[PDB]
Amino acid sequence: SGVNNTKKWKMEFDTRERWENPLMGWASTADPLSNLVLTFSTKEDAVAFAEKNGWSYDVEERKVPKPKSKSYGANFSWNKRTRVSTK
Amino acid sequence: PFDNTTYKNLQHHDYSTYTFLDLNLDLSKFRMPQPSSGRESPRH
Repeated sequence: SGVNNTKKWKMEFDTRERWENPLMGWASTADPLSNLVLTFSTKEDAVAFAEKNGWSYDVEERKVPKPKSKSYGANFSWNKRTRVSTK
Repeated sequence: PFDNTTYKNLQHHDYSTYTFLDLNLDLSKFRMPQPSSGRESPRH
């Protein structure tokens, strides 16, 4: 339930091939950016960084949970379906 | 006369398994009509 990992903007790159090392079976890669993940305060900072470095990018708008209406009393409604059968 | 030396609550020595619910059945004809939430149950 913690939300502390959803505060900042990230920049990652497209995933590329990983294959099995013949000797050990370890995951090998030829992608030097496979682990590169950058952090930004705002999407404008992230876009600016991407533009000056020549990378083409996709921007996904931040999803924020919408305000919910909560009422403990609704659990015991006289004539509404919200009444709970167990506690 | 007046007496204060005997226990006058001996009827319950003759109560049985269904005494309470039999009385509840008798009381059914005196009750007022129940209110209604407007649905059969919270799951309707």
